[PDB]
Amino acid sequence: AALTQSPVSNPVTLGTSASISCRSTKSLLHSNGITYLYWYLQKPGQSPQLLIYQMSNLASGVPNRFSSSGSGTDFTLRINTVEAEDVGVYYCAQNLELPPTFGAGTKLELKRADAAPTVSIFPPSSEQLTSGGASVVCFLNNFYPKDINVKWKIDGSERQNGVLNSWTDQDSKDSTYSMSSTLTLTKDEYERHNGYTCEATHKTSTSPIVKSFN
Amino acid sequence: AALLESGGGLVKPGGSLKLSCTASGITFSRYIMSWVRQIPEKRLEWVASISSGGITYYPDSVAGRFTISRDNVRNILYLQMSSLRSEDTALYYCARGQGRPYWGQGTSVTVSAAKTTPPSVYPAAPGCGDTTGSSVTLGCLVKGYFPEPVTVTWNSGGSSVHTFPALLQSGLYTMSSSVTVPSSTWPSTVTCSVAHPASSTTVDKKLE
Ligand SMILES: O=C(O)CCCC(=O)Nc1ccc(/C=C/c2ccccc2)cc1
Repeated sequence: AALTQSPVSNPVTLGTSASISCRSTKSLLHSNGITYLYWYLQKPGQSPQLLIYQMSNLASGVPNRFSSSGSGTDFTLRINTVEAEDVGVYYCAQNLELPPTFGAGTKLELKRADAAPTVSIFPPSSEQLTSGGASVVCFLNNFYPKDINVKWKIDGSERQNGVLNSWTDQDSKDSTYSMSSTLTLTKDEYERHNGYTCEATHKTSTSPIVKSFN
Repeated sequence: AALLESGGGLVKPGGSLKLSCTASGITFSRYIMSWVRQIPEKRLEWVASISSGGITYYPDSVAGRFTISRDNVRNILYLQMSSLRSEDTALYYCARGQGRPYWGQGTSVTVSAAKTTPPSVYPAAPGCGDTTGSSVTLGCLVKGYFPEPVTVTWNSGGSSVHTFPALLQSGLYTMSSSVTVPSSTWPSTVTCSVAHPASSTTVDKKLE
Protein backbone atom coordinates (compact mmCIF):
# COMPACT_ATOMS: atom_id res chain seq x y z
CA ALA A 1 0.00 0.00 0.00
CA ALA A 2 1.64 3.22 -1.17
CA LEU A 3 0.86 6.64 0.30
CA THR A 4 1.54 9.79 -1.70
CA GLN A 5 1.64 13.47 -0.68
CA SER A 6 3.09 16.50 -2.45
CA PRO A 7 6.48 17.57 -0.98
CA VAL A 8 5.43 21.14 -0.24
CA SER A 9 2.23 23.14 0.21
CA ASN A 10 1.49 26.50 -1.34
CA PRO A 11 2.84 29.19 1.02
CA VAL A 12 0.32 29.98 3.75
CA THR A 13 -0.59 33.22 5.49
CA LEU A 14 -0.72 33.21 9.28
CA GLY A 15 -4.31 33.05 10.49
CA THR A 16 -5.62 31.47 7.28
CA SER A 17 -6.33 27.77 6.81
CA ALA A 18 -4.05 25.16 5.26
CA SER A 19 -4.83 21.96 3.36
CA ILE A 20 -2.53 18.95 3.02
CA SER A 21 -3.63 16.12 0.71
CA CYS A 22 -2.71 12.45 0.75
CA ARG A 23 -3.89 9.29 -1.01
CA SER A 24 -3.46 5.52 -0.82
CA THR A 25 -3.35 2.90 -3.57
CA LYS A 26 -5.78 0.83 -1.49
CA SER A 27 -8.79 1.66 0.66
CA LEU A 28 -7.85 2.06 4.33
CA LEU A 29 -11.45 1.46 5.38
CA HIS A 30 -11.78 -1.82 7.26
CA SER A 31 -14.88 -4.06 7.56
CA ASN A 32 -15.26 -2.75 11.10
CA GLY A 33 -15.96 0.77 9.84
CA ILE A 34 -12.65 2.24 10.99
CA THR A 35 -10.23 3.91 8.58
CA TYR A 36 -6.62 3.18 9.49
CA LEU A 37 -4.96 6.43 8.43
CA TYR A 38 -2.92 8.41 10.94
CA TRP A 39 -1.01 11.73 10.69
CA TYR A 40 2.08 12.96 12.44
CA LEU A 41 4.37 15.94 12.47
CA GLN A 42 8.14 16.10 12.23
CA LYS A 43 9.69 19.32 13.52
CA PRO A 44 13.42 20.13 13.17
CA GLY A 45 15.52 18.10 15.60
CA GLN A 46 12.59 16.39 17.28
CA SER A 47 10.81 13.07 17.45
CA PRO A 48 7.70 12.58 15.29
CA GLN A 49 4.52 13.67 17.05
CA LEU A 50 1.22 11.89 16.50
CA LEU A 51 -1.57 14.26 15.44
CA ILE A 52 -4.47 12.17 14.33
CA TYR A 53 -5.28 8.48 14.25
CA GLN A 54 -8.03 6.25 12.96
CA MET A 55 -8.63 9.16 10.62
CA SER A 56 -10.63 11.43 12.91
CA ASN A 57 -9.20 11.12 16.40
CA LEU A 58 -6.89 13.71 17.90
CA ALA A 59 -3.86 12.49 19.81
CA SER A 60 -3.15 14.01 23.21
CA GLY A 61 -2.20 17.68 23.39
CA VAL A 62 -3.32 18.34 19.84
CA PRO A 63 -5.46 21.52 19.46
CA ASN A 64 -8.74 21.34 17.57
CA ARG A 65 -7.40 23.56 14.77
CA PHE A 66 -6.38 20.20 13.25
CA SER A 67 -8.89 17.90 11.54
CA SER A 68 -8.85 15.14 8.94
CA SER A 69 -11.51 14.30 6.36
CA GLY A 70 -11.84 12.07 3.31
CA SER A 71 -12.86 8.75 1.81
CA GLY A 72 -11.08 5.41 1.98
CA THR A 73 -8.43 6.44 -0.56
CA ASP A 74 -8.25 10.27 -0.48
CA PHE A 75 -7.56 12.39 2.57
CA THR A 76 -7.02 15.97 3.59
CA LEU A 77 -5.37 17.26 6.73
CA ARG A 78 -6.98 20.60 7.58
CA ILE A 79 -5.34 23.26 9.69
CA ASN A 80 -7.56 26.13 10.77
CA THR A 81 -5.84 29.38 11.65
CA VAL A 82 -2.24 28.46 10.87
CA GLU A 83 0.20 29.54 13.58
CA ALA A 84 3.95 30.06 13.32
CA GLU A 85 4.76 26.99 15.45
CA ASP A 86 2.88 24.87 12.91
CA VAL A 87 5.87 24.79 10.52
CA GLY A 88 7.34 21.35 9.92
CA VAL A 89 6.70 18.28 7.80
CA TYR A 90 3.33 16.48 7.82
CA TYR A 91 3.09 12.77 7.13
CA CYS A 92 0.11 10.57 6.46
CA ALA A 93 0.64 6.82 6.89
CA GLN A 94 -1.43 3.68 7.29
CA ASN A 95 -1.73 1.01 9.94
CA LEU A 96 -4.20 -1.28 8.25
CA GLU A 97 -1.75 -3.98 7.09
CA LEU A 98 1.54 -5.26 8.40
CA PRO A 99 4.10 -3.98 5.91
CA PRO A 100 3.84 -0.41 7.31
CA THR A 101 4.16 2.32 4.76
CA PHE A 102 4.51 6.08 5.10
CA GLY A 103 3.88 9.04 2.82
CA ALA A 104 6.83 11.21 1.85
CA GLY A 105 5.81 14.21 3.94
CA THR A 106 4.41 17.62 3.01
CA LYS A 107 6.34 20.65 4.23
CA LEU A 108 4.14 23.54 5.40
CA GLU A 109 5.37 26.84 3.95
CA LEU A 110 4.82 29.98 6.01
CA LYS A 111 4.25 33.19 4.00
CA ARG A 112 5.24 36.45 5.73
CA ALA A 113 6.53 39.95 5.04
CA ASP A 114 9.92 40.32 3.36
CA ALA A 115 12.76 40.80 5.84
CA ALA A 116 16.39 41.91 5.61
CA PRO A 117 19.07 39.64 7.09
CA THR A 118 20.96 40.94 10.12
CA VAL A 119 24.54 40.25 9.07
CA SER A 120 27.48 40.07 11.49
CA ILE A 121 31.00 38.75 10.97
CA PHE A 122 33.57 37.46 13.45
CA PRO A 123 37.37 37.06 13.22
CA PRO A 124 39.07 33.76 14.08
CA SER A 125 39.38 33.45 17.86
CA SER A 126 42.88 33.41 19.33
CA GLU A 127 42.26 29.91 20.69
CA GLN A 128 41.61 28.76 17.13
CA LEU A 129 44.66 30.39 15.55
CA THR A 130 46.73 28.92 18.38
CA SER A 131 46.05 25.31 17.43
CA GLY A 132 46.91 26.32 13.88
CA GLY A 133 43.87 27.04 11.75
CA ALA A 134 41.58 29.97 11.03
CA SER A 135 37.93 30.08 10.08
CA VAL A 136 36.01 33.31 9.56
CA VAL A 137 32.32 33.26 10.39
CA CYS A 138 29.32 35.42 9.55
CA PHE A 139 25.61 35.08 10.25
CA LEU A 140 22.71 36.22 8.11
CA ASN A 141 19.92 35.95 10.67
CA ASN A 142 16.16 36.43 10.34
CA PHE A 143 15.61 37.19 6.67
CA TYR A 144 12.83 36.29 4.18
CA PRO A 145 12.41 34.69 1.62
CA LYS A 146 15.16 32.11 2.03
CA ASP A 147 16.46 32.98 -1.44
CA ILE A 148 19.89 34.50 -0.90
CA ASN A 149 23.48 34.43 -2.14
CA VAL A 150 26.64 35.08 -0.14
CA LYS A 151 30.13 35.86 -1.46
CA TRP A 152 33.55 36.02 0.22
CA LYS A 153 36.26 38.55 -0.66
CA ILE A 154 39.75 37.95 0.70
CA ASP A 155 41.46 41.32 0.17
CA GLY A 156 38.66 42.32 -2.19
CA SER A 157 39.10 39.26 -4.40
CA GLU A 158 37.11 36.24 -5.58
CA ARG A 159 37.37 33.40 -3.06
CA GLN A 160 34.96 30.45 -2.78
CA ASN A 161 37.03 27.27 -2.56
CA GLY A 162 37.06 26.86 1.22
CA VAL A 163 33.60 28.15 2.14
CA LEU A 164 30.85 26.10 3.83
CA ASN A 165 27.23 27.26 4.14
CA SER A 166 24.41 26.06 6.38
CA TRP A 167 20.72 27.05 6.55
CA THR A 168 18.07 26.75 9.26
CA ASP A 169 14.50 25.75 8.47
CA GLN A 170 11.71 28.29 8.85
CA ASP A 171 11.83 29.73 12.36
CA SER A 172 9.00 28.55 14.64
CA LYS A 173 8.36 32.05 16.02
CA ASP A 174 9.31 34.67 13.39
CA SER A 175 8.75 32.44 10.34
CA THR A 176 12.09 33.66 8.98
CA TYR A 177 15.28 31.99 7.81
CA SER A 178 18.85 32.21 9.08
CA MET A 179 22.11 31.22 7.47
CA SER A 180 25.67 30.56 8.52
CA SER A 181 28.65 31.12 6.23
CA THR A 182 32.12 29.89 7.21
CA LEU A 183 35.42 30.43 5.39
CA THR A 184 38.06 28.01 6.65
CA LEU A 185 41.74 28.52 5.90
CA THR A 186 45.19 27.77 7.32
CA LYS A 187 46.70 30.01 9.99
CA ASP A 188 49.17 31.03 7.27
CA GLU A 189 46.66 32.08 4.61
CA TYR A 190 44.83 34.13 7.23
CA GLU A 191 47.90 35.97 8.50
CA ARG A 192 48.86 36.99 4.96
CA HIS A 193 45.80 38.93 3.79
CA ASN A 194 43.90 41.31 6.07
CA GLY A 195 40.73 42.40 4.28
CA TYR A 196 37.94 39.87 4.78
CA THR A 197 34.48 40.63 3.37
CA CYS A 198 31.16 38.83 4.02
CA GLU A 199 28.74 39.92 1.27
CA ALA A 200 25.08 38.88 1.34
CA THR A 201 22.90 39.70 -1.67
CA HIS A 202 19.32 39.21 -0.53
CA LYS A 203 17.59 38.57 -3.87
CA THR A 204 14.68 40.79 -2.80
CA SER A 205 16.14 43.85 -1.05
CA THR A 206 18.84 45.36 -3.31
CA SER A 207 21.98 47.11 -2.03
CA PRO A 208 24.09 44.04 -1.08
CA ILE A 209 24.36 44.01 2.71
CA VAL A 210 28.02 43.48 3.52
CA LYS A 211 30.39 43.30 6.47
CA SER A 212 34.17 42.91 6.71
CA PHE A 213 37.14 43.59 8.95
CA ASN A 214 40.94 43.83 8.89
CA ALA B 1 2.16 5.07 28.73
CA ALA B 2 5.71 5.32 27.31
CA LEU B 3 8.09 3.27 25.18
CA LEU B 4 11.82 3.45 25.80
CA GLU B 5 14.45 2.26 23.31
CA SER B 6 17.89 1.30 24.56
CA GLY B 7 21.19 -0.04 23.25
CA GLY B 8 22.40 2.07 20.32
CA GLY B 9 25.89 3.49 19.94
CA LEU B 10 29.02 3.26 17.76
CA VAL B 11 29.81 -0.06 16.07
CA LYS B 12 32.18 -0.97 13.25
CA PRO B 13 31.05 -2.56 9.95
CA GLY B 14 30.39 -6.26 10.28
CA GLY B 15 29.77 -5.90 14.01
CA SER B 16 26.63 -6.79 15.95
CA LEU B 17 24.36 -4.86 18.30
CA LYS B 18 21.33 -5.66 20.45
CA LEU B 19 18.61 -3.07 21.05
CA SER B 20 15.98 -3.35 23.77
CA CYS B 21 12.59 -1.76 24.32
CA THR B 22 10.69 -1.53 27.58
CA ALA B 23 7.33 0.08 28.22
CA SER B 24 4.99 1.39 30.86
CA GLY B 25 1.27 0.87 30.26
CA ILE B 26 1.60 -1.29 27.18
CA THR B 27 1.60 -5.08 27.22
CA PHE B 28 3.79 -6.23 24.32
CA SER B 29 2.43 -9.80 24.23
CA ARG B 30 -0.95 -8.48 23.07
CA TYR B 31 0.16 -6.78 19.86
CA ILE B 32 2.14 -6.77 16.66
CA MET B 33 5.21 -4.94 17.93
CA SER B 34 7.57 -3.28 15.48
CA TRP B 35 10.93 -1.66 14.90
CA VAL B 36 11.26 1.09 12.29
CA ARG B 37 14.23 3.31 11.51
CA GLN B 38 14.77 6.86 10.32
CA ILE B 39 17.66 7.24 7.87
CA PRO B 40 19.18 10.77 7.69
CA GLU B 41 17.14 11.35 4.51
CA LYS B 42 14.25 11.52 7.01
CA ARG B 43 11.89 8.87 5.61
CA LEU B 44 10.72 6.07 7.92
CA GLU B 45 11.73 2.55 7.04
CA TRP B 46 10.17 -0.64 8.39
CA VAL B 47 12.69 -2.99 10.02
CA ALA B 48 10.71 -5.80 11.70
CA SER B 49 7.48 -6.89 13.36
CA ILE B 50 6.38 -9.73 15.61
CA SER B 51 2.71 -10.65 16.13
CA SER B 52 1.07 -11.55 19.42
CA GLY B 53 1.29 -15.07 18.00
CA GLY B 54 5.08 -14.84 17.77
CA ILE B 55 5.27 -14.82 13.97
CA THR B 56 8.19 -12.64 12.84
CA TYR B 57 8.34 -10.44 9.72
CA TYR B 58 11.20 -8.73 7.95
CA PRO B 59 11.73 -6.86 4.69
CA ASP B 60 14.46 -8.25 2.39
CA SER B 61 17.00 -5.60 3.44
CA VAL B 62 17.47 -7.28 6.84
CA ALA B 63 15.88 -10.71 6.34
CA GLY B 64 18.75 -12.74 7.79
CA ARG B 65 20.89 -10.24 9.69
CA PHE B 66 18.35 -8.88 12.16
CA THR B 67 16.23 -10.85 14.61
CA ILE B 68 13.21 -9.48 16.45
CA SER B 69 12.15 -11.21 19.65
CA ARG B 70 9.92 -10.65 22.66
CA ASP B 71 10.18 -11.57 26.33
CA ASN B 72 6.54 -11.96 27.39
CA VAL B 73 7.40 -12.29 31.07
CA ARG B 74 9.55 -9.21 31.59
CA ASN B 75 7.79 -7.37 28.74
CA ILE B 76 10.86 -6.47 26.67
CA LEU B 77 11.16 -6.12 22.90
CA TYR B 78 14.45 -7.05 21.26
CA LEU B 79 16.25 -6.35 18.01
CA GLN B 80 19.45 -8.36 17.55
CA MET B 81 21.43 -6.83 14.69
CA SER B 82 24.31 -8.69 13.02
CA SER B 83 26.65 -8.07 10.10
CA LEU B 84 25.98 -4.37 10.48
CA ARG B 85 26.51 -2.28 7.38
CA SER B 86 27.08 1.47 7.29
CA GLU B 87 23.69 1.73 5.54
CA ASP B 88 22.04 0.48 8.75
CA THR B 89 23.05 3.74 10.44
CA ALA B 90 19.88 5.37 11.79
CA LEU B 91 17.62 6.22 14.70
CA TYR B 92 15.82 3.04 15.67
CA TYR B 93 12.29 3.26 17.01
CA CYS B 94 10.30 0.77 18.97
CA ALA B 95 6.56 0.94 18.20
CA ARG B 96 3.04 -0.39 18.81
CA GLY B 97 1.46 0.39 15.44
CA GLN B 98 -2.06 -1.04 15.84
CA GLY B 99 -4.95 1.31 16.60
CA ARG B 100 -3.47 4.36 18.27
CA PRO B 101 0.22 4.31 17.25
CA TYR B 102 2.90 4.61 19.94
CA TRP B 103 6.66 4.92 19.50
CA GLY B 104 9.57 5.92 21.74
CA GLN B 105 12.21 8.65 21.56
CA GLY B 106 14.50 6.44 19.52
CA THR B 107 18.08 5.27 19.95
CA SER B 108 20.89 6.10 17.47
CA VAL B 109 22.94 3.40 15.76
CA THR B 110 26.14 4.39 13.96
CA VAL B 111 27.99 1.80 11.86
CA SER B 112 31.34 3.45 11.24
CA ALA B 113 35.10 2.91 11.25
CA ALA B 114 36.00 6.46 12.31
CA LYS B 115 36.72 7.01 15.99
CA THR B 116 34.89 9.18 18.52
CA THR B 117 36.32 12.70 18.78
CA PRO B 118 35.27 15.36 21.30
CA PRO B 119 34.34 18.82 19.90
CA SER B 120 36.54 21.91 19.96
CA VAL B 121 34.66 25.05 20.96
CA TYR B 122 35.67 28.57 19.89
CA PRO B 123 33.86 31.65 21.17
CA ALA B 124 32.63 33.82 18.31
CA ALA B 125 32.54 37.44 19.49
CA PRO B 126 32.92 40.80 17.70
CA GLY B 127 35.97 42.55 19.16
CA CYS B 128 37.26 45.79 17.65
CA GLY B 129 36.49 47.07 14.16
CA ASP B 130 32.72 46.75 13.70
CA THR B 131 29.20 47.74 14.80
CA THR B 132 28.47 47.33 18.52
CA GLY B 133 25.04 48.51 19.65
CA SER B 134 21.53 47.51 20.71
CA SER B 135 21.26 43.73 20.41
CA VAL B 136 24.66 42.21 19.67
CA THR B 137 24.99 38.77 18.08
CA LEU B 138 27.31 36.34 19.89
CA GLY B 139 28.07 32.72 19.07
CA CYS B 140 30.03 29.52 19.52
CA LEU B 141 31.79 27.48 16.84
CA VAL B 142 31.88 23.73 17.50
CA LYS B 143 34.47 21.99 15.34
CA GLY B 144 36.12 18.62 14.74
CA TYR B 145 33.84 16.19 16.59
CA PHE B 146 32.68 12.96 14.97
CA PRO B 147 29.58 11.29 16.37
CA GLU B 148 27.20 14.02 15.16
CA PRO B 149 24.85 14.19 18.14
CA VAL B 150 25.89 17.34 20.03
CA THR B 151 23.83 19.79 22.09
CA VAL B 152 24.32 23.56 22.37
CA THR B 153 22.67 25.42 25.24
CA TRP B 154 22.95 29.09 26.22
CA ASN B 155 22.74 29.86 29.95
CA SER B 156 19.78 27.44 29.87
CA GLY B 157 17.63 30.48 29.12
CA GLY B 158 17.26 32.10 25.72
CA SER B 159 15.06 32.00 22.62
CA SER B 160 17.00 34.42 20.40
CA VAL B 161 19.02 31.30 19.56
CA HIS B 162 19.95 29.99 16.13
CA THR B 163 21.61 26.60 15.84
CA PHE B 164 22.62 25.68 12.29
CA PRO B 165 22.71 22.11 10.92
CA ALA B 166 26.05 20.37 11.42
CA LEU B 167 28.10 20.07 8.23
CA LEU B 168 30.65 17.35 7.62
CA GLN B 169 34.18 18.46 6.78
CA SER B 170 37.20 16.18 6.40
CA GLY B 171 35.34 13.31 8.04
CA LEU B 172 34.55 15.51 11.04
CA TYR B 173 31.43 17.48 11.93
CA THR B 174 31.35 21.24 12.46
CA MET B 175 28.48 23.56 13.35
CA SER B 176 27.79 26.95 14.87
CA SER B 177 25.16 28.54 17.09
CA SER B 178 24.34 32.22 17.52
CA VAL B 179 22.39 34.24 20.07
CA THR B 180 21.31 37.87 20.12
CA VAL B 181 20.80 40.02 23.21
CA PRO B 182 20.48 43.80 23.87
CA SER B 183 23.86 45.51 24.26
CA SER B 184 22.35 46.96 27.43
CA THR B 185 23.21 43.65 29.10
CA TRP B 186 26.46 42.26 27.68
CA PRO B 187 28.13 42.74 31.10
CA SER B 188 26.07 39.85 32.49
CA THR B 189 28.23 37.03 31.11
CA VAL B 190 27.10 34.96 28.13
CA THR B 191 27.79 31.23 28.27
CA CYS B 192 27.33 28.51 25.65
CA SER B 193 27.32 24.86 26.74
CA VAL B 194 28.29 22.22 24.18
CA ALA B 195 27.39 18.66 25.23
CA HIS B 196 28.65 15.66 23.24
CA PRO B 197 27.49 12.43 25.01
CA ALA B 198 29.42 10.10 22.69
CA SER B 199 32.48 11.40 24.58
CA SER B 200 30.82 12.25 27.90
CA THR B 201 32.43 15.61 27.25
CA THR B 202 30.65 18.93 27.65
CA VAL B 203 32.50 22.23 27.22
CA ASP B 204 31.39 25.63 28.47
CA LYS B 205 32.54 29.03 27.26
CA LYS B 206 32.01 32.49 28.71
CA LEU B 207 31.96 34.91 25.80
CA GLU B 208 34.42 37.72 26.51
O1 LIG C 1 -2.68 -6.22 11.56
C1 LIG C 1 -2.94 -5.11 11.14
O2 LIG C 1 -4.17 -4.47 11.25
C2 LIG C 1 -1.94 -4.19 10.52
C3 LIG C 1 -1.03 -3.63 11.55
C4 LIG C 1 -0.04 -2.69 10.95
C5 LIG C 1 0.99 -2.09 11.90
O3 LIG C 1 1.45 -2.80 12.77
N1 LIG C 1 1.32 -0.84 11.67
C6 LIG C 1 2.40 0.04 12.08
C7 LIG C 1 3.70 -0.36 12.54
C8 LIG C 1 4.65 0.64 12.92
C9 LIG C 1 4.31 2.01 12.85
C10 LIG C 1 5.29 3.06 13.26
C11 LIG C 1 5.03 4.37 13.12
C12 LIG C 1 5.94 5.49 13.49
C13 LIG C 1 5.52 6.81 13.22
C14 LIG C 1 6.37 7.89 13.58
C15 LIG C 1 7.62 7.62 14.20
C16 LIG C 1 8.03 6.30 14.45
C17 LIG C 1 7.19 5.23 14.11
C18 LIG C 1 3.03 2.40 12.40
C19 LIG C 1 2.10 1.43 12.01
